[PDB]
Amino acid sequence: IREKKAEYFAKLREYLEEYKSLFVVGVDNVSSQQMHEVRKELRGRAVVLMGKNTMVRRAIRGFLSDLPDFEKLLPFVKGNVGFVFTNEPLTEIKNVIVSNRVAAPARAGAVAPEDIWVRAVNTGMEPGKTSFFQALGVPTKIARGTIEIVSDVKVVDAGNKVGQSEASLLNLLNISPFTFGLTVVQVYDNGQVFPSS
Amino acid sequence: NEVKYLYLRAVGGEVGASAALAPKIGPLGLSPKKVGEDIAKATKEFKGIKVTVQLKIQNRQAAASVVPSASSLVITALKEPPRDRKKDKNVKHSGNIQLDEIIEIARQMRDKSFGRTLASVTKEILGTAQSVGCRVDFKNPHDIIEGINAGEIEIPEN
Amino acid sequence: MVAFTVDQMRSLMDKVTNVRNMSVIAHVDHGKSTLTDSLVQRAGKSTAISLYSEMSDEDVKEIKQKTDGNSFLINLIDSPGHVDFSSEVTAALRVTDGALVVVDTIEGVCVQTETVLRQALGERIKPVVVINKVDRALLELQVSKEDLYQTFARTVESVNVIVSTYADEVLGDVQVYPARGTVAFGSGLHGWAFTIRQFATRYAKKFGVDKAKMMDRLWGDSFFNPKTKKWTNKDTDAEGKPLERAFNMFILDPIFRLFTAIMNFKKDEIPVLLEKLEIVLKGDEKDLEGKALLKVVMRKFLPAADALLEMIVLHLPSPVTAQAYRAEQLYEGPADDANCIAIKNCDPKADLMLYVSKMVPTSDKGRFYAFGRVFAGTVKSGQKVRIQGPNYVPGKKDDLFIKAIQRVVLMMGRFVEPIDDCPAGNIIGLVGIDQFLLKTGTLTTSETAHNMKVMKFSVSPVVQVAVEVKNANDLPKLVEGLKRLSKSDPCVLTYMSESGEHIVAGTGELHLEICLQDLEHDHAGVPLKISPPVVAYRETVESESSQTALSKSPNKHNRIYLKAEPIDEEVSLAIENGIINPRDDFKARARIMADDYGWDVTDARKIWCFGPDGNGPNLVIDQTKAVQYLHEIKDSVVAAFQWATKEGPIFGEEMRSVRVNILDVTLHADAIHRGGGQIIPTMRRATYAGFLLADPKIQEPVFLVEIQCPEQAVGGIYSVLNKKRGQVVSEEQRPGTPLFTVKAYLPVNESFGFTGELRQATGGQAFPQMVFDHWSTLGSDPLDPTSKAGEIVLAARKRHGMKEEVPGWQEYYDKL
RNA sequence: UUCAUCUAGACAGCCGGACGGUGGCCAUGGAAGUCGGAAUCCGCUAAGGAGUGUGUAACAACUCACCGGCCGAAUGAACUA
Ligand SMILES: CO[C@H]1[C@@H](O)[C@H](O)[C@H](OC[C@@]23C[C@@H]4[C@H](C)CC[C@H]4[C@@]4(C=O)C[C@@H]2C[C@H](C(C)C)[C@@]34C(=O)O)O[C@@H]1C
Ligand SMILES: Nc1nc2c(ncn2[C@@H]2O[C@H](COP(=O)(O)OP(=O)(O)O)[C@@H](O)[C@H]2O)c(=O)[nH]1
Ligand SMILES: [Mg+2]
Ligand SMILES: [Mg+2]
Repeated sequence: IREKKAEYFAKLREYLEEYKSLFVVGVDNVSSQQMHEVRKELRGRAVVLMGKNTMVRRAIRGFLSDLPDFEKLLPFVKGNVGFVFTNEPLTEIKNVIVSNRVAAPARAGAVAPEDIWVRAVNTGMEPGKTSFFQALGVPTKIARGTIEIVSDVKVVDAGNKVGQSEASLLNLLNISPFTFGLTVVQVYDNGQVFPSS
Repeated sequence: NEVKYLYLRAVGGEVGASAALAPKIGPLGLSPKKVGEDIAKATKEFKGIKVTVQLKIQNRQAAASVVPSASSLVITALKEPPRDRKKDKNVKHSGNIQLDEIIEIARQMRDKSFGRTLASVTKEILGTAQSVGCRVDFKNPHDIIEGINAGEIEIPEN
Repeated sequence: MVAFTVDQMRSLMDKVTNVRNMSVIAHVDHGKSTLTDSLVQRAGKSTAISLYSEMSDEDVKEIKQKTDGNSFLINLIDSPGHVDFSSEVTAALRVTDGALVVVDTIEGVCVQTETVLRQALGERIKPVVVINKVDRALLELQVSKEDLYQTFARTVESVNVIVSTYADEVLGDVQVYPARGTVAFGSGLHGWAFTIRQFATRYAKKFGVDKAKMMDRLWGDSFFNPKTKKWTNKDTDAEGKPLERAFNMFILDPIFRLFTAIMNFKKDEIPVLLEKLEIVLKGDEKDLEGKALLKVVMRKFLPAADALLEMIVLHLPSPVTAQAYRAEQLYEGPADDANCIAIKNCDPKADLMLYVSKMVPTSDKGRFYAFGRVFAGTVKSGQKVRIQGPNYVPGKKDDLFIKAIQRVVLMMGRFVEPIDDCPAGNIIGLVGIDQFLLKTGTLTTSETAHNMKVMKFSVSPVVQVAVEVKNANDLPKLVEGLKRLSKSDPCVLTYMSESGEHIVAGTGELHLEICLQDLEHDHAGVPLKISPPVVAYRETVESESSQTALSKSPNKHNRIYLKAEPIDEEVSLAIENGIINPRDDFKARARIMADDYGWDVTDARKIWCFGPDGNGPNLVIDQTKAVQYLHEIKDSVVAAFQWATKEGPIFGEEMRSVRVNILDVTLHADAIHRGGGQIIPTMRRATYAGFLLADPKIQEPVFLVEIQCPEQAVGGIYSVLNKKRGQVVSEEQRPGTPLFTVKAYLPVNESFGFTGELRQATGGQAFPQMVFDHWSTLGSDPLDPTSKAGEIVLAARKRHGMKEEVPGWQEYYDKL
């Protein structure tokens, strides 16, 4: 255990005095496939390091003697945050990081940000799927051998979590009002932390 | 022109049954016969070893394109005399595919893989071969991985 | 009609464009026998009923059907909803053109509604939908107005899903909608129904509003938006308090208001609203309180006898306009023959084509009026007719008969009307025939009249029980009833088993129990008992007779040495399907065994006989070397082989796939000492010993069963199969439909109550068909009493009165 | 009593992730982690079993091992009588 913790500390040291600049990337709601894609993209340009916030804070506090600059990075290790080190123009790495996104589908239970709508469209779905629409109260008619929503219908409202039937119909209709990707809280650069902006 | 997208796993160089063809593709008005023939053509060299078959429905278009399936590639390289279902059940696989061949499979997988190095993708392919249980260069794929880890199998990273 | 007149109904029959012969189909208890009854109320098994209905010129104009006149005659069939009677609906479907699909508003589109609707779509019959028990929705579930509207929406959506999934690509626009007027809503039991077309017509009389496009605004999302006078097309929030749709505001609201008032007993408001809704009163109906007042006031303000009949007249096609797109499928012959095109023509002057479908009883045992629909030409009382057989080959002499007609009959609500003639496209009974036509067929006057369809159905006889009369002297009565119902009920199947037992077969437990009750009480008239059928097994060998079986004659002068071998299933198949035929010649029939069956040409040439019955799948082969008198005992050996292949040594059942190899014989020189009496017992005992040393085994008959069950019920299919030892052979999906098709080999042994188990596991959605395929060898020993094949033999021994133990190989074997 | 976890943040709780090679090999009529036998690999890794369960005919879809966010000082397991 302690050996693995020491290994993480040493790797953090390596990054801290091998990469002039880093980003503090927020990973809330970010999946693992997204993470692998991001690591693949930033490969060559940047490196990605995650850890336990307490681990990172204690490691830093113990390296502060040699590198007292990261004392200003210390108050930014909060929440689901990691470190993306780089030796490349800031803007490029920032753009790539906040460019890798995923329209995450509707998982039942998640608080829907904004009102989910279904529109009067020919969904191109096999008629058998009518069960889902009838369960959500979505009027439909079979045209050209495909399901077509007849009338606009607010599936769920802003606020109240997406129920299971709502989620099923949403995943059916590819409706996904969840966009997840790394955010950027701060950027450390040459002993100087500053907001992303 | 709408790009529709569907897979199968029909056995290598084995005529695909219409009972396992029509349900998927049949909806968009294409003959299970012709698609099955396309699968056979795309799996000619793959004979015996199942593989994924990407099929793009571009306005009712039978564009069979075998997706490289790691295990399928591994065993087609194993080259074993055709695995005959009739002949014997539980056909085992022991193909001795050389390190170079495994690296070729790795370079045909790297594009659709995540391993940092070509060495890493070789490690992935060796793990697949270990799953298969076949012998490789008179040694286990796990020990090959141990060699790569300890810096013994200098990988031709290309 | 109050018995208008016989000649008036003859004239109405002669009218071939204002007559509609349709059938009401629905789920069990969905209210078809009440809607049909409410239609026959003002009109004064499946027996057609007649209703007279006048009609206006405006809505004869509003008809997309070739017609002339102003009065219509409805011939209505009440098909049965049970899945066990799914052929009594198919027969009416073949005889009819229109389908009134009743769907219950509470229960929705149930399993049997889906089944009968898929059958109508298989026959390409256009359905019109009626949503029943709205009174139940209004008094039990207390839907306000929008829950009821949404239930209607879901019902229509599900029916449309079925029709759009199972509509053949010849109509396309057969999808059902209230918007088009093809969906009604009402309470059959209470006697009221409506169509939104009827409401859009009832409104013009007071609003001056258009009817053409209000009948598609009264359904769906369409909002009159009062206080602003504009038929808006979306909710728009009504600037607060979102307003209601046209359906609820205009059609349902007066209905719900009359319901609320009359069920709340607001006697100060009942007359006011009744006058607003223009009803008429009676001398004492004014003293009618709730739970029947609302009933009568809605039976006046909204007559189901009019709402149903108007859509029947309008959207349900007549014969002369519907037979066209159905002749090509009701005639297997090519589309380029005069008999084929005559049905499309619906001409009453061409060659006759009359399809008897139902053997209607006649209050007398054995006269059996013949219900049927005429399709081409005119029938005559005493016209020369040609009976056609369901398998009648038209080229040569087959089930074609040269009798005539005795009297035309029109059937009514259990009474017959004697008629002399009727043109095409009509419904009449044929008196004087059907004692020459077994179940179905056609009756023509042409000489190249290829028969029309065999009237296939989705169900089959799958429940089989054996029956027997207690008083063996009254057995003629048993068989007489057993064949007097096999023609009355269409789907009942009876025959004699491989063990000598009358096997009554039927669709399900309910259909079978009805048939058995008819046997016990009415048709036969003699008390009989029912049992599970005895499964007739076969005896066989699965080894090579480890030591040579030997038998010595009673005089001990003659000896037989033989062995037993497992003739292959393919060889046995070649035997029973004639590829290897007894009558054939050796060294020509033996070449086939040598080239194509792995046999040795010498052995195949040395075939002495086939058994049992002289042509069975068991063989005897002379493997002997030189023997002085072998050819003189040949007849005795073949007789003993016939005996030993008919009565095996396990339980006396016929042998199968047994090869006997006579390796050696030792015959006395004098023919008097090697006669039949000395060789037949010797040879049969030697064959028995060979059987009981070549690993004796039994084979049971295996059904091949194919089931049309959907995705949700395929798991119940699998559970029933692997609980009853079934083997999953092949699954498939029909093109575009969800209905699966699973084929499997189910042993006949574990095949009783199997259809009931499958229907319970699948919720009635699985539809099996079974037929004897082959024989499977039971792996377990039939000699050990407690072995899984070893108890069926014990049961057979007990039921046959033989002993309990099996005579061991030490018997039938003379030690040498 | 013994063995463990724990301010380099423990247990419980709530929330986020729980991947890719990969439909791993074999079979199965079908078997994709989850009816079975066998092998228990590798990468990305903060972390993820060739899979703890629910589920499908197979899918899918949920869920847990595993790692994280919050809290902050103790806690868990097997035994003994
Ligand atoms: C139209 O219906 C057909 C077939 O479709 C069906 O297979 C049914 O099966 C009857 C049996 C046929 C089997 C073969 C002839 C050999 C053994 C026979 C059976 C067993 O004794 C198996 C099924 C079930 C019957 C026993 C259990 C009474 C059979 C019989 O006829 O005796 O036969 C009727 C006539
Ligand atoms: N409340 C109500 N009951 C009904 C209606 N239609 C049928 N029923 C009830 O259903 C029962 C049997 O229905 P029935 O029509 O004979 O069954 P069927 O064989 O499907 O026609 C009767 O006792 C009726 O009371 C209806 O419209 N409303
Ligand atoms: Mg009834
Ligand atoms: Mg499973």
